Amino acid sequence: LDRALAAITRFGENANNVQNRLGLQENALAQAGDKMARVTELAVQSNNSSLSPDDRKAIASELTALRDSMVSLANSTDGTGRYLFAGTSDGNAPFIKSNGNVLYNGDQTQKQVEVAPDTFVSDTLPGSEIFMRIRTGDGSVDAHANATNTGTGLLLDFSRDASSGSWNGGSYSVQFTAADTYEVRDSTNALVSTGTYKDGEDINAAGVRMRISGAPAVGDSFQIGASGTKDVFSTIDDMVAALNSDTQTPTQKAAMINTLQSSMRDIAQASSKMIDARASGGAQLSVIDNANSLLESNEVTLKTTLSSI
Repeated sequence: LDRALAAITRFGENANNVQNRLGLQENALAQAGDKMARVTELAVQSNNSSLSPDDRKAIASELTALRDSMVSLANSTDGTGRYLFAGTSDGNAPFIKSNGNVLYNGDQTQKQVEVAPDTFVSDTLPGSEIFMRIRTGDGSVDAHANATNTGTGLLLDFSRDASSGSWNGGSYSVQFTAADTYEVRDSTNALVSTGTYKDGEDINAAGVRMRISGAPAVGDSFQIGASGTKDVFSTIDDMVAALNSDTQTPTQKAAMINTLQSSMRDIAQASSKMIDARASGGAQLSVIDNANSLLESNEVTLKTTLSSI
């Protein structure tokens, strides 16, 4: 009897504890989702290349405030002051500022909480899985205008492309040998193909594709390869720093817009990760309800057994 009663007491406490934490997580991430939606909107506006330096600086200012509030939300606690987004190292704040970057000092472990016999409900997400471990580009491939380009070539978009072959995961460089001519080269600087450039026409090779507009100069290049991972705070920081740049020449404007288009892509990926994280938090709420109703059936059996004896 004593072992059975301890079990149900434990189930009741476990259910209440995980229910609280999951509720505070939904609140925190709802708030973070609103901020993330405003960051997304500002990223879209940042890609309006007609904005004044003054308009850009306003957007940069707001993005900085949003980034800071996101850090505070990432350090949310549960009302025993245990951190929500630190995994199992929930005693010290998991998101810490170092040299203009945000570091994650929590762990990767998501706790499973027994709410009924053999029936587990996940506790809150480790912060790494909301804020840090975010793929760039389109999630699969990423591409950038080279930082040293002297022309006005915009990288408008890119993707995997089943038409030019099955992409092997490798990196490639599209390099202009003339105003209207490019070469595509692999990791080893070896020639894969050449092509004629026309504004907005797809450049296709090696299982990947890109679209370029404007006027690339001879020697300008564009790199394309596997996506990396970048935390959302760095993505916002890099967008802010780009917006604050001077754009006196067509070349400088093109450099900023390339950087801002890339930031926006990476932001789109961070937005998708937040959607998913938020959604995951609701998925097991019916099991908590079921655990709670089973516990109500236990009240009825306890009360009748108590009355009998």
